[PDB]
Amino acid sequence: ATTINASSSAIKYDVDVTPSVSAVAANTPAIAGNLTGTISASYNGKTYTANLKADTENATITAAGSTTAVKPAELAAGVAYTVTVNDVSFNFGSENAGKTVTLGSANSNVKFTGTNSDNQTETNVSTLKVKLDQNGVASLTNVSIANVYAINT
Repeated sequence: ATTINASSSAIKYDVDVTPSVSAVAANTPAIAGNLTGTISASYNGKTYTANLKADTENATITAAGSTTAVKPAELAAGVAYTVTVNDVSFNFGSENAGKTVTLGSANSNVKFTGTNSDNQTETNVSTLKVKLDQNGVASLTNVSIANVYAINT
């Protein structure tokens, strides 16, 4: 360690997490809104697709003011939504067992909730230092992405 750092986070992270979400607004003569997407991570020049606990009700959309889940069916154009994906994990493989890594995103709107390498819960943080398990898996309580807009088509 030879590098001056007055911030809590290491240089500013070695795993770039990239959620790609597509929100489609409902129509007012009715077209049901939809929301779909995946989560990708870069690590040691490789891309990895995130694994989820469930294929159903594995994420929650919220408008501001309210913790109340918004039906994908009744998304509105022009409203800032936050998407909170639960029980996210990455399988970085057995060759990466036991490595300590920092998760971050080049997207400011992305936050993480999970257990860090010092075994503390952190909520809605821009970076999380985790220890990969004996199989090279990183587990997260959730990943949030803010300022998702449903597009009118």
